[PDB]
Amino acid sequence: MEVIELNKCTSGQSFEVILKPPDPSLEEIQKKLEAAEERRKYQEAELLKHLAE
Amino acid sequence: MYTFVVRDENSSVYAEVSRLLLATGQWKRLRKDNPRFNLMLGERNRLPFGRLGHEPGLVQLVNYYRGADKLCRKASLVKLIKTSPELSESCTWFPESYVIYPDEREVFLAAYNRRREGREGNVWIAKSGILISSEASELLDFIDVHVIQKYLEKPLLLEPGHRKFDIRSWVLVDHLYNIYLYREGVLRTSSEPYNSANFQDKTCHLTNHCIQKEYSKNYGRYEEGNEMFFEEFNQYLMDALNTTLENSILLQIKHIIRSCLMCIEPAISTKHLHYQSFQLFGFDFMVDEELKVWLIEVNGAPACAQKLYAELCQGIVDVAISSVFPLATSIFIKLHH
Amino acid sequence: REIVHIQAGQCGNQIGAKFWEVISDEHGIDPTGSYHGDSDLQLERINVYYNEATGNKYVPRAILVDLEPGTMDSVRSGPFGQIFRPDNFVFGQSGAGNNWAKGHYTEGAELVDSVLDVVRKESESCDCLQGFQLTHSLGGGTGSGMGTLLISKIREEYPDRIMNTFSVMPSPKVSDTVVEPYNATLSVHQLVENTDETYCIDNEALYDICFRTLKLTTPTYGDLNHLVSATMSGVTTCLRFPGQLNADLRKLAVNMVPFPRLHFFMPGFAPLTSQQYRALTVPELTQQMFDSKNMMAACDPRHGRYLTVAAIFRGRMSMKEVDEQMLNVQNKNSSYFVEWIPNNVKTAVCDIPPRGLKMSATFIGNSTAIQELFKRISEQFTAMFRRKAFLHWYTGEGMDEMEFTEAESNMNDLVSEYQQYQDA
Amino acid sequence: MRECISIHVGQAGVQIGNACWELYCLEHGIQPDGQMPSDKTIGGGDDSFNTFFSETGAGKHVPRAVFVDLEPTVIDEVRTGTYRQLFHPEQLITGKEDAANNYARGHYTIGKEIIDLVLDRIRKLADQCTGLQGFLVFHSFGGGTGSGFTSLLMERLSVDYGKKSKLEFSIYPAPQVSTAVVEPYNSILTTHTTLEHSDCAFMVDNEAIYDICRRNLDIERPTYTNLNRLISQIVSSITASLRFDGALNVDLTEFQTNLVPYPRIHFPLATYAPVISAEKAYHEQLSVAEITNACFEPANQMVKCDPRHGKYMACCLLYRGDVVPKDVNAAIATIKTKRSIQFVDWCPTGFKVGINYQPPTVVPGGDLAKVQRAVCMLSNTTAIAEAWARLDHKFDLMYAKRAFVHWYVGEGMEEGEFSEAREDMAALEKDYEEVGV
Ligand SMILES: Nc1nc2c(ncn2[C@@H]2O[C@H](COP(=O)(O)OP(=O)(O)OP(=O)(O)O)[C@@H](O)[C@H]2O)c(=O)[nH]1
Ligand SMILES: Nc1ncnc2c1ncn2[C@@H]1O[C@H](COP(=O)(O)OP(=O)(O)CP(=O)(O)O)[C@@H](O)[C@H]1O
Ligand SMILES: Cc1nc2ccc(F)cc2n1-c1nc(N)c(F)c(Nc2ccc(C(F)(F)F)cc2)n1
Ligand SMILES: Nc1nc2c(ncn2[C@@H]2O[C@H](COP(=O)(O)OP(=O)(O)O)[C@@H](O)[C@H]2O)c(=O)[nH]1
Ligand SMILES: [Ca+2]
Ligand SMILES: [Mg+2]
Ligand SMILES: [Mg+2]
Ligand SMILES: [Mg+2]
Repeated sequence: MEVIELNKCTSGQSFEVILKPPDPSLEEIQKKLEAAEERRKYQEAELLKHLAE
Repeated sequence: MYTFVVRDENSSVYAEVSRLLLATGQWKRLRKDNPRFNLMLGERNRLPFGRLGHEPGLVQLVNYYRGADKLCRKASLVKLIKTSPELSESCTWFPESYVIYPDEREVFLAAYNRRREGREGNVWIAKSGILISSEASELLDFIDVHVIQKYLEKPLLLEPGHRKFDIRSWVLVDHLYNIYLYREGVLRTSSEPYNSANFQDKTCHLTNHCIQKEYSKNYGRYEEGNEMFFEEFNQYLMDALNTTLENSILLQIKHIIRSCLMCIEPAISTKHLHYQSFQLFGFDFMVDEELKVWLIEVNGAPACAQKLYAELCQGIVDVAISSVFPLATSIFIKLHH
Repeated sequence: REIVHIQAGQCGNQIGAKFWEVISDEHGIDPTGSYHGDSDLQLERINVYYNEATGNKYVPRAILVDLEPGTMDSVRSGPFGQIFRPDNFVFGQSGAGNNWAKGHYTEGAELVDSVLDVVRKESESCDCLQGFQLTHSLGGGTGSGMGTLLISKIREEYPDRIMNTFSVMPSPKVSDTVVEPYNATLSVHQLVENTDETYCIDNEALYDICFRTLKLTTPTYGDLNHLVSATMSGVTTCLRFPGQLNADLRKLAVNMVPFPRLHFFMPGFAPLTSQQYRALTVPELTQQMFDSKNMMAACDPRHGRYLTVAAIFRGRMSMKEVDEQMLNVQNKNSSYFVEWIPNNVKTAVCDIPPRGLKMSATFIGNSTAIQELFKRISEQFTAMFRRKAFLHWYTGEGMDEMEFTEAESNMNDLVSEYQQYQDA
Repeated sequence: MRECISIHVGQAGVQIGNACWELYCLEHGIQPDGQMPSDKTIGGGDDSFNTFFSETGAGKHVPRAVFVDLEPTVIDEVRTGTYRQLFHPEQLITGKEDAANNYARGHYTIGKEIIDLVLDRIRKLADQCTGLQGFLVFHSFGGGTGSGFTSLLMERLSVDYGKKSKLEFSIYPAPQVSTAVVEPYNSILTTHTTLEHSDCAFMVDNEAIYDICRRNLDIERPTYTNLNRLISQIVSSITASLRFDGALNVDLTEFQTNLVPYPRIHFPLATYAPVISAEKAYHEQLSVAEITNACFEPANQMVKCDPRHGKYMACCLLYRGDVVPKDVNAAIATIKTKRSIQFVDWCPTGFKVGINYQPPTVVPGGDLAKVQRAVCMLSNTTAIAEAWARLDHKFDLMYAKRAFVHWYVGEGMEEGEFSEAREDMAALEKDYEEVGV
């Protein structure tokens, strides 16, 4: 039970007690976003083609 | 209408417990993986405790205490007793044991030399398919996770037969952590005389039921199945030793059961948990020449004596299952605490 | 989030008429579209189904379609006839002769474009249109044949919108002509492809409920339509009244439809009293709403499995008892719910009860037992198609036998797809 | 002084955000009109509360917060509620059509169309900051917007604010409150995509908050307002160190330093006590030892799990009220002998303790009674992995049949993202296992 680094201020107090010692780029993001948009666009085209038949 | 699931097909005890449940017209069995269950008779290998108690509107109960393996694994039991102040290394009812990896290698030898130098009983036993020897070199070469323990060189021998035995006690712990000791035990006896100078003849030194059937000279000679119940054993202690089973042995057994279970209660209790646990335990004891009881092992997936499956299995339903899920002279001894 | 309503054919317009008569009463709107309610809860989501005309008059966002004028004249002369937008009556004079080909290919084709003009006009006046709901029967010609034609062309103009139908399935018990199985089989395939949610209303179930439960000797279509309008009111409670859930057709489909083609629901309603003054407890409401006798598809749910279930409780009632009873019916009969969709039962509540009831419960089940309705239609179809009986009515409109063979084939595929998610 | 920008996404994030900023104003003495009479530096200042509130020449204290939802029902309640005066229009972003409980719809379809607008509105707040620390992101796991759009926003934030910290407050789905059958899908999808972008995430299981509201507040059917007021108390206890004078957790970086040794395992468990019903009117005040003891009771945790069967990597105790270091050390010594507390071998067995003397403030007329002292424990324990296990299992049940997958594929997401996300979670579960063996 050791108390270390005790800091005191008007608002409160803090300390430590030891009991025992021991990314994707912007372009890459817009890529996958556009890829998903093209897959939706392709699926919608197939539907419209199906309805045209 | 209560619902339960069965996830351990090999369980003899709970196969009967499930039998009684269905036989009450108020319990229904579900698929193995149906999560809307009140009771789980779970598997003994990686039971998913983390998925219990999250079904809204279902009070869920399971037949195992998460964390009870510390007491039911031979390596864990030694470490639990040595490092638990409630039990202490000076524990008087547990044989001097040492855990060793193929660590307590130098500490086992530390006391070993004292026994060979003083010509004392230097017979030890290695457990985890075991080896009883009187030389450390022979024990360690066999290891190459095991535990080494002093062999009880002066055990109590039943007469006639001059034979060794061990006592199995069944203990049920419910969701309230009440400790119920089944009033009916069993002695698993060996048929052949205890040969103190031949530690290789496992028949006279191992009381296991499987060893006696396929490895014995007079299996079922004195009692059918090499199993003596408390009735005969008590009458024997009276006729032969002028004492009772309660006084000479049962007081120590109840003491040991309480000590072990109360030690781990803070670690496994489900008092304030989102699900409840109970579990049936099997305590194995050893009795020496002076009527001193020693704790051999504890197993959390134990079987029962054929003659006692009915009485004990319904005792489980009444004390552990119906106590949480009602339906509309006790066979257990409540160890108070 | 506006919804555009369409009712097509005799059955569609007579049921649709009663629907608007019912919910117009629940929202306190009189036949002249003038609001005379009591609570602001009535008007909070009024815009989902109604357009607000200048002067604080509310006009249903509904389009009435038929290939003959008889039924829509009786609607315009009916109780709430004046409430509908006059320009939203779109009708021809020839009729469809209970003929799917006439509704879908000949007579209907001649009229469909003008229906789409009215649909487009209503959509343009939507802040954020979310989809459409169509009321129709499948056994006739206009609702079935032209109704499905409409759905196909609506999908073409609004492919990212939700399509929802209340589809009355024919039954020999309550039949007008022998060709109903032909018309229903041709339509069901259209529905498989071109709707997101279809409430299956079996005229057989409606009849049995009127006879057996309501003790109505000699039920009429009017009696049948009372069950349907009451059921349609409950099923749309969330879309019409304030509650935790929003009036969202997409979220409903997202949670109810695990596989695209399996979007055919069994509706139920409770109570159903012959006694009407006695109060129902929450346990009674819950038990009845799950009872087969209270469901409208003439399918035994015990014969299949629930993929998902939606329930609505209306009225002042113990929320705690509701949750308890719902959790009870599940945990007590958990074998009839698929175990590979966790927590597939949703419960909704609404303080405002339907007219004349202290409390009500509506059931919306996506069950694999619905297959026996499609198998029933498929058996009747084949009994006649084996002999090409009555086909000349259809080949005379330009159809050929291959299109019938394909519809039969599509129907049996639908049945087998249900069979694989129940017992292999 | 370094500013913190709060971002609230979807219904859960926005409604919890509303409860938090309400509590902030009460704690800091800021009236609903934004005026703060105790602040004597009008229109400026670098006080601790300025990390969350900017100031205008007129003396209005404006939260450094952005609200984002794809439908305007929820956010319209902010711009018309008690604290409508605090926020200006640019801080509230509403779309027309929501994500319909669909991660893919929120991430790909709708996310792509509004991400730039959100980032621009955020950039506006950042421009007011002299030394931006980073962001606090509130959102649900289960909602289409909370899951799908948050993951997209977190990616772009890592791109546009690379050196800035990002902390999460995430609402874990519970059927008692659940709104959709597919929430396990959305939870796994958004965790996989957000994992490398979040420095420290505080998970809150609606099941735990729900039960706490029923047992401790005696509320039979807790509402979102009940839940969010209790959640805001926990959030307040966690952010107090950024808004008040102190020496513990004084900037966002310190949260990672003190609570997250391994970066992927950045989900510390929160435990709060005491939660007392306001209908009591005369409750016996719990002591420091008693409230500290309650921090090791599973029934007080923000996520139901058994820390007895895990390993601790760090532990912070955040007290508010009448607490002096002496009583804290006494309670820790007592609890250490009674309870099971195992740390990983490569970490010291200790507690960082912070004390703020101002006792917790409760919203007038709410359900929580005012107490003389309260504590929030932040412990990074492997036991929280039980929550991932539950979630992943429900995922596995549905995905084995591909149930509902067509709704996600229909939005442009590939079916492979399901398996990738699930595989990432399988690794996460394995990371916890190695640590807590
Ligand atoms: N604790 C708490 N949870 C909430 C609240 N609102 C919603 N939730 C939870 O959040 C999940 C649903 O996500 P939402 O945030 O409502 O949905 P969303 O982010 O708005 O996304 P979409 O509506 O699909 O566009 C469910 O699990 C709810 O239980 C709230 O106010 N408090
Ligand atoms: N220290 C010791 N001294 C004397 N005998 C011992 C001993 N340790 C074990 N034995 C004997 O070895 C037998 C088996 O030891 P063990 O504890 O491993 O049983 P077991 O675990 O293999 C089967 P069970 O789970 O039913 O007990 C005991 O029944 C006992 O007779
Ligand atoms: C529009 C509407 N009418 C309803 C009537 C009854 C009802 F229960 C829900 C209703 N919804 C509705 N509206 C929303 N806004 C939703 F988000 C939503 N979600 C939902 C639905 C079903 C399940 C499942 F569990 F059944 F699968 C799960 C989640 N359901
Ligand atoms: N429930 C109900 N069913 C109807 C009604 N009118 C017709 N039907 C059914 O609808 C089918 C006939 O279709 P109908 O709508 O009359 O033909 P349409 O005008 O060409 O669409 C048959 O199955 C009838 O049983 C009605 O008012 N109520
Ligand atoms: Ca200032
Ligand atoms: Mg054993
Ligand atoms: Mg007709
Ligand atoms: Mg939302």
